[PDB]
Amino acid sequence: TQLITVDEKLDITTLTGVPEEHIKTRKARIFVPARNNMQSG
Amino acid sequence: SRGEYVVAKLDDLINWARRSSLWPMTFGLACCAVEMMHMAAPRYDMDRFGVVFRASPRQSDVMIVAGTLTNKMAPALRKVYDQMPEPRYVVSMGSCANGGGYYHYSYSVVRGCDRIVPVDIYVPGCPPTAEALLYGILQLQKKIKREKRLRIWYRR
Amino acid sequence: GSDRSRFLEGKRAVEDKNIGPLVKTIMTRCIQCTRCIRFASEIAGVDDLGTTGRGNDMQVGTYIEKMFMSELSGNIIDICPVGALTSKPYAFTARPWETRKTESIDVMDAVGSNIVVSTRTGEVMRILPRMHEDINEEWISDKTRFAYDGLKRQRLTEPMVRNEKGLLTHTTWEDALSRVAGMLQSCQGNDVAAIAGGLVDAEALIALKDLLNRVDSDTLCTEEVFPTAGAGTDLRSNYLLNTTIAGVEEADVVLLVGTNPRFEAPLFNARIRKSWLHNDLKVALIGSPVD
Amino acid sequence: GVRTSPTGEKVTHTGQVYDDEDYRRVRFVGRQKEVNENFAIDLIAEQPVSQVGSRVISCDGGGGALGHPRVYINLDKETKTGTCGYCGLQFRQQH
Amino acid sequence: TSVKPIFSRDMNEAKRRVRELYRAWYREVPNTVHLFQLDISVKQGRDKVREMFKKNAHVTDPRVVDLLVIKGKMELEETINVWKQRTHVMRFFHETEAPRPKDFLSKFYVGHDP
Amino acid sequence: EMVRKCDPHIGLLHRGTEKLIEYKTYLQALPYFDRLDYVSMMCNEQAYSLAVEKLLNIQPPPRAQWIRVLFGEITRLLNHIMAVTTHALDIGAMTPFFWMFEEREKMFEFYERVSGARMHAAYVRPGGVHQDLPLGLMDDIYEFSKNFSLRIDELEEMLTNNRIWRNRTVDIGVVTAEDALNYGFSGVMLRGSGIQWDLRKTQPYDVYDQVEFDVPIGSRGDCYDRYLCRVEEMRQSIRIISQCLNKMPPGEIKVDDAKVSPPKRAEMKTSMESLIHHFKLYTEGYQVPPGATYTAIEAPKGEFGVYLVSDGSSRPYRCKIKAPGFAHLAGLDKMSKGHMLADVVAIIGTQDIVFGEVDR
Amino acid sequence: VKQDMPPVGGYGPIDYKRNLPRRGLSGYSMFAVGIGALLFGYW
Amino acid sequence: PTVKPPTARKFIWTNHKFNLSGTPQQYVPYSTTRKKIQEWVPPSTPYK
Amino acid sequence: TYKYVNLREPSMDMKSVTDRAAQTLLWTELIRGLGMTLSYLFREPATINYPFEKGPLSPRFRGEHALRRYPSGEERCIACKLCEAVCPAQAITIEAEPRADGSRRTTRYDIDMTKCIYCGFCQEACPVDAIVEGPNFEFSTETHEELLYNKEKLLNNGDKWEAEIAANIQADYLYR
Amino acid sequence: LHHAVIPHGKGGRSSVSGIVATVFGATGFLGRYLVNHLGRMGSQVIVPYRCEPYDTMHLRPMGDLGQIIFMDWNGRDKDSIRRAVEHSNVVINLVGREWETKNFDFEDVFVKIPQAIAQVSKEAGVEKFIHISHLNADIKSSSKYLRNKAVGEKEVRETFPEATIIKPADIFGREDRFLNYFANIRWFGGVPLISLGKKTVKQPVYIVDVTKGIINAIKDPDARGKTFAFVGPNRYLLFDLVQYVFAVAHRPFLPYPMPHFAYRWIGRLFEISPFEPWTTRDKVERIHTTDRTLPHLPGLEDLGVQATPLELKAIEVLRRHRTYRWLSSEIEDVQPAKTV
Amino acid sequence: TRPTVRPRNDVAHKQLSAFGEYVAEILPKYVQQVQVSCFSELEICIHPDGVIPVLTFLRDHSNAQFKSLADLTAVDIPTRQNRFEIVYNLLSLRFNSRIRVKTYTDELTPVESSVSVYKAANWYEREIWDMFGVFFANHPDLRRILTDYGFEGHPFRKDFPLSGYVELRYDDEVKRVVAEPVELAQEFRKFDLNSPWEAFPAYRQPPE
Ligand SMILES: CCCCCCCCCCCCCCCCCC(=O)OC[C@H](COP(=O)(O)OCCN)OC(=O)CCCCCCCCCCCCCCCCC
Ligand SMILES: NC(=O)C1=CN([C@@H]2O[C@H](COP(=O)(O)OP(=O)(O)OC[C@H]3O[C@@H](n4cnc5c(N)ncnc54)[C@H](OP(=O)(O)O)[C@@H]3O)[C@@H](O)[C@H]2O)C=CC1
Ligand code: SF4
Ligand code: SF4
Ligand code: SF4
Ligand code: SF4
Ligand code: SF4
Ligand SMILES: [K+]
Ligand SMILES: [Zn+2]
Repeated sequence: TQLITVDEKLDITTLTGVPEEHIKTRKARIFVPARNNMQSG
Repeated sequence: SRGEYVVAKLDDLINWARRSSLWPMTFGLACCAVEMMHMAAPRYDMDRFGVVFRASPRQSDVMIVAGTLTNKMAPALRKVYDQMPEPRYVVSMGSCANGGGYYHYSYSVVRGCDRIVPVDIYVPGCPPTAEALLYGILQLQKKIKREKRLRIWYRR
Repeated sequence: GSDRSRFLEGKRAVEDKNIGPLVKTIMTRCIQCTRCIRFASEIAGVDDLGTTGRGNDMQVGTYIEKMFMSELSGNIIDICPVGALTSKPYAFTARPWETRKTESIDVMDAVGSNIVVSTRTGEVMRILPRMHEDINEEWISDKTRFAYDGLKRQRLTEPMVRNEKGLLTHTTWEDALSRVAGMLQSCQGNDVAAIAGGLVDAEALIALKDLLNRVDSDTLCTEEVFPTAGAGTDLRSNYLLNTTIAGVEEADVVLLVGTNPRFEAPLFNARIRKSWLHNDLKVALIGSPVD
Repeated sequence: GVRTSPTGEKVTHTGQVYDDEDYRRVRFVGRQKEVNENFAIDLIAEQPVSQVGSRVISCDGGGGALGHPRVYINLDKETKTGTCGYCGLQFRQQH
Repeated sequence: TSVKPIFSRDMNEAKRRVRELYRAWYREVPNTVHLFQLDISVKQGRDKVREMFKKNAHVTDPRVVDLLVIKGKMELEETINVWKQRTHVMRFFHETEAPRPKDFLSKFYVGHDP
Repeated sequence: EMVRKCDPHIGLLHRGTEKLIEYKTYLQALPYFDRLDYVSMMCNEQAYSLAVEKLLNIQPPPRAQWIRVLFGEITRLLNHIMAVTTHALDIGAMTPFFWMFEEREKMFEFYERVSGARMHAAYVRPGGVHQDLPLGLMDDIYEFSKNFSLRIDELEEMLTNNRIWRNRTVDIGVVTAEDALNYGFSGVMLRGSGIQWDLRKTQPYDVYDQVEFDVPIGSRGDCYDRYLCRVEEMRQSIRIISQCLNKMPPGEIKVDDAKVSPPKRAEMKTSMESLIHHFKLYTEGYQVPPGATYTAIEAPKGEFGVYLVSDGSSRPYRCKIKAPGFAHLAGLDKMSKGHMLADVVAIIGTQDIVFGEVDR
Repeated sequence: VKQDMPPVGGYGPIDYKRNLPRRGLSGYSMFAVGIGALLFGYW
Repeated sequence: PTVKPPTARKFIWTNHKFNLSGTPQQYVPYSTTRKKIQEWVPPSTPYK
Repeated sequence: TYKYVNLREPSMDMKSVTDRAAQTLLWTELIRGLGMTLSYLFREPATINYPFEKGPLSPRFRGEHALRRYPSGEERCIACKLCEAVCPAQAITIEAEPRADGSRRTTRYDIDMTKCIYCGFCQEACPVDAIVEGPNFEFSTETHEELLYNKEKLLNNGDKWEAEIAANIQADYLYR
Repeated sequence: LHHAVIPHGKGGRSSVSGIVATVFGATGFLGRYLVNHLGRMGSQVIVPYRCEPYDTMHLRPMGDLGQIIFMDWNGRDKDSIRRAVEHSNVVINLVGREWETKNFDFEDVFVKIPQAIAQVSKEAGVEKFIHISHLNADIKSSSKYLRNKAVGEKEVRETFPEATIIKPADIFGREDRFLNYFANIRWFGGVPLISLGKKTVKQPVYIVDVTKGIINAIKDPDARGKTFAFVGPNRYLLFDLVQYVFAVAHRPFLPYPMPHFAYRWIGRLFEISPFEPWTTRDKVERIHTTDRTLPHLPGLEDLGVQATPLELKAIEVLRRHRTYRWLSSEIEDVQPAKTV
Repeated sequence: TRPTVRPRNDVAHKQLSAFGEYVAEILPKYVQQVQVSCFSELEICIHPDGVIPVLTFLRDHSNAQFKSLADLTAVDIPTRQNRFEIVYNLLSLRFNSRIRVKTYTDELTPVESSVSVYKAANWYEREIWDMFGVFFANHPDLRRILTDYGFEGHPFRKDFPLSGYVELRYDDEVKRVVAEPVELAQEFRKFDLNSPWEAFPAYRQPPE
């Protein structure tokens, strides 16, 4: 069958080597960056 | 006093003996190893100054850290320096061994070899030329010349 | 454009001006695009920038030694596509590639302008607007733009207590919080109260509210005296701008009672003027005859 | 044109000198604060104002390709001389 | 939700592999204290290995614990073959680090960290 | 002493080059390549220059290409002096070391004249080269090449006919041809094993299809045939330097596309577009079209390659560095089977391993 | 223009080949010298 | 410079100094900028 | 277009076999190597006498950094931050404000000489030739922080080495 | 508080601690680990050194750039002390000599120099001074060390009324003269004692505990003017202490009683050289002096320090003295010594 | 376009387009896309189940003969759900050519090791274990090769920062070189250099 069923939450916080202090105390911010009003592009 | 002059001449003799025959160890890491071999090459020629290679750390005096100090060779460098008999000296050649260099912000570079070993003469450059490295070695000789070991021992 | 020049002549040198302590004016660099005039006429509505001259000597100036001081007079620093109009406090102090652009909120007025505080090595350099359609379209007031250097003078840094003489001196946080909480534990009822300022967020206000609810003290007050008669603050529709800031573009008649919205909330006045211009609004001001 | 603080320490041309109670004078104990003594703002005041007879003058700092890029200065202001943006020199229409 | 496994079909074989890796480290710790001539005890080393295993105790993903088994085997091979030194083993015992604040009041006292 | 397992652990000089390249612009990320192979500086500059110019869809001027080939062959002389003299130093013959480093000192004077620094020149830039040749340099390069062939002659007098040298290199590390193609060997490691392959002959770059030279091919695949291949590449490099000094064309040294190469400082202070282009090339840098190239050239160790992925912005998105010494030090594990401790040193000598590019 | 260029008649040709001068005697001459030294020493 | 003398300026040193390391004339690095945040100084009058 | 190194089939006549056996027994190539070493015994060595002699250089040499001046006393640095923008090591820190006569000048110009890779992008990015990388390479120090130059040490190096950097740029600026 | 001495950072190497320390006697044993522990907080440490600069070289890798400032000083020189302590806000005094020399007796090292440093630290405006006295220091002891150190204790207390005086009991470590003295009498002839050394009682305190006590004494404003007594958690006789020393090092052990007839005369028999002395009569009178118990003084428990006992670090100390035949041994091989 | 613009090699483009159609119509099971760059290089974008069956074709087929593995490369792209883009570069000495084979994976899906086809990759994908964390099953000695031994993490992932999470310094207390949390003396100053004007119109992405 060579395919297993994984319905658990896709989490790799124990595989990126990141310490815990920089996971549960950091606030990631997803944003479209605003246009610099000096410029028109 | 009289014995002050005696220990003064004894300091002059042993400081001359230590600065006159400094034996560097065969330690290169990166691009600066090529220029240190140019400082051994027949143009600039360390060997006229009594400066001759001993590969063993047990029988050397100055450790020219010529290259970049990564994380994987920090305890190797520390154990090499610890296996040098006192008095031992360290010349930090090149910018990576001085203060991190071109790879200062990297994830696997020890930012300067003064975090690991005590450093006497900083020779700056990328690479410093073999003339500049020879200037660092002669400035190390000027540093050893004004040591006052037995004078401070007689005055302690 | 092309990557080199064919010009071999002597260029022109256009004389500098003096239009205020905010907009440093170097008119040699101008390209005569006339965004000065269209901004100062249509949006700022001040009518003090024009073109004097004919041909290559057409100088975008004022023709008099007039000091262009509007409530939005710094925004010509934004929309000038060249360096002819620079920000005089920001002049010579920074350079834009190294600036960390951190998105933030204006607090100087009640409009709450979406801004970007652009910093450099952990120090505030300037404040730019964010293009936001409902509030501050891409403009800010001059207070918003140029009040960053009052943020670095006369700052409180360390906890200060009264000594045996009655003079404020520096101390640690343990001593300061001990001497505050020792008085706090001996209060109850209306014996302890709180005044809120003008620049304090909701987190600190609700923190101090729960702190004075541990003491059972409900006397917590603000500087601005809003009338508590009637519904007061119970229903939210008696202390808000209930329509929108964008709803000014849907109205036809705007009544203003006792207010000077040019200075109390300047971009609300800019939205009123855009509705006055493009929608043929009617405005009546019950109050003092201000410009 | 270097002056001296009341602490006993020289003053740069920027205007930096340490406080009396700032501990970072201890890096100068037993050593010296290497400051420059050729202040540029006091050496540019010794330049006389170049009396020229044109309306637009072209300044490049001298030397041709060894100075700053060549800019043009308007001189119609008679109350204020036309200061070069790079080199600090200044010109005057003599009429 | 149907992705290719690494070595374990489900959680049971993955627990078996974690269990055999813990067996290997339990056998390993006295040799690591002996030949590296450390200053730690076998009780302290085995409790630190228990702490390193219980640090990842929240994972129910079989592929993640398979990769943790594989990286533990890499740590084990770098420990049996003397490729780690004294310092690379003592990096687990964070001894030179000052004791860090835990409660709210000391983190309030020392800095701006949440 | 019969070695059963060679495991070369590397990464003792891994300084994270190709992550730091991803944050710095193309002009800023040029001098990393001088520091990868620290005896083949301008060859790595030439590889990264060909990669960026292949992405930018431009080409150098002719004089810049002839300068690149001339200093590429001077750099080939540098790398083969380093290879021969350190392979003799690792055995014990420490004398032609001191003989040939005078010539290598003179070539570093040539670098110091043409760029200013002796080793890491920052000279061969995308768009050609940075600075034109100083007056009186080609006279000194001719006076050097008139004397260097005698140095190659007396080096080959010393080590090639000597029986103590031949006892250390005749049956040491025989590399079969199909396993050389299988192990990713390139350059001399192929050409000592009889495989005819030279990236200047087969997939030619800038003007190597106009200069005429020969390709040394070994016969047994030992250390000794690769020694003879390196000596003969010094011979052929003298031949190419003669052909380049006889055929140097006049003209400029940068591409005249001034949005890629900076303008002259004489016109940077006079024109407006030249000052704007100088400003935006030395602050932002030039944009590169999006795409992924793998430009690989014949460094004297073998195939030196840059796999450069450009997202469109003025910084590289990925810059993978293929070194010859990486695959050669991989092949060390087969090459040292059946030999002793004093032959592993000779195998690490005959594969010219500079660990700066092995580790990146 | 004034630029780093090769001279008028180009450069001279540059040798790039091997030159080993083939010194020394023959094998018969060297063994004759050695065996004559043996015979004089023996006498 | 006995044949082609260098061009004179008013700011070039009249006394060339050698490398001054180890001496009391050795260079010390420091901040060449002034204080950024103006701290609040309290009025030293009594508060009644 | 290719040649076979080490594909010489040796001759098998009794003359050349006797010659190779004489080479084996009587050691001809050993005497050849000793003769070449003896020929280098009697030459003049290439050892220059540092520090009384100096290694040959060029006017393009990249050594110690310095901020130059105009021939009026004014410092050239107009605080435009191209040198810290193109700096591949980010060794330069620049903080600027208008001084007492309103001119755009620096207040902090630090070149960390141990991050600095001496590649000379700052001497070619500077539009006014303010920062230059002069001739000095004998500036080795006994302590690390003496290799962290501020604006004051760079202006003192400019005042020190201006009599040489002016002549080097005078000889070199036509190539640039 | 001044804006440059405000503590910043996460307390690491490049942080700012808010501590400007002047560590006298920093080139010895306690000053080594004190500069090591201050430099990882980012404290600007002024190191006054009298000796050769080379002997100070091992202090250079202990901090960031400019966080250790070396300067010359003399003990009889008020100018050097006032030149060194004028910018500080804590002055730690670690100046001591286990032996008197021709130029310095115990009166110079323990009475003159600490009174000079405390007097200058008062009259130059230093907020915190810290002095280090010995636990057995008393006015009427039979040793010159403890008498001069108790007199210096009383002087430093009375001339600087907030001087944090610290009493470490007996410090053992790597570069000490406590376990390195007990282990380096092995091939002299058999570890001499008086009445087999079962008459005097010690409690050795570990050097990282003493250094963390000095750090917490700098940090704590409550620790001003106290007189701390740093002791280890376990008290030992001298006899089973030397049992444990020669049982960790795996050495032969045949002690013998050498009475007061001739064991004070082996000083003038065994420091006939003018060099660094192996033993002396003061070392004899201090090793055979019991550690007095002072429960009223605050100790390592009253500064938030867990006192680490002998057995967890004695192998770390005394691995240096094993020949080869039990270098591959363990800590789980030697049974721990009997406490009292 | 004569002095500066690169000469276009239409011969290489036509021959690589023909060989790309060849490799496409032989292997429709794994070959997803076939593209030829504007500077005449070929890219065969495949599925990760065809690591071995594609390369063994190109190593052996009489009109491919790509006997040499020049360089194996992984490229991390965070915005894709299969974030790692493993790149095989093949050199054929007889057909004088190069091909590029591009496969993909996320952190958890293993890619099959190609040491059975080319032994040269014995370190390369091993490096891709060390630098990225892509697991390569059926590899003999799969372990870290460039990082330090006590290195936790994977460096060339783009969520890993430039400076690490640990620094090494010697410490005289425990007489040992120890790892502590990093505190940079100067911050790495990030420069926002991306100019907001469209530099290349032919590479425009069409909108949503
Ligand atoms: C009661 C009275 C006696 C008291 C005790 C005396 C003990 C022995 C004293 C020996 C001499 C001590 C003084 C040493 C030199 C001091 C002056 C000095 O600095 O001279 C430097 C000078 C070379 O200068 P330098 O800077 O090195 O040169 C660079 C190139 N321009 O140096 C020179 O020109 C050469 C220096 C030579 C030193 C003397 C020769 C060696 C010592 C011989 C005696 C001891 C040997 C014992 C047995 C050893 C094996 C034979
Ligand atoms: N037995 C113990 O270990 C205990 C010791 N103490 C006290 O703690 C302090 C530190 O002890 P410790 O580290 O072991 O001693 P050390 O012998 O190891 O170091 C003492 C330091 O003081 C300096 N010094 C001493 N006298 C002079 C002088 N006259 N002039 C200049 N420098 C001088 C020495 O420097 P230099 O090399 O230049 O002479 C040396 O660096 C001492 O005061 C000691 O009495 C307290 C409790 C227990
Ligand atoms: S300081 Fe620079 S040139 Fe020198 S060894 Fe380091 S990387 Fe190479
Ligand atoms: S906005 Fe700027 S460019 Fe346009 S008219 Fe005004 S000064 Fe000139
Ligand atoms: S930056 Fe723009 S406005 Fe300023 S001088 Fe250059 S082109 Fe003109
Ligand atoms: S030489 Fe290069 S690394 Fe050094 S300051 Fe100049 S640009 Fe930066
Ligand atoms: S040194 Fe030159 S490039 Fe750098 S800020 Fe000053 S003037 Fe500009
Ligand atoms: K503007
Ligand atoms: Zn000018």
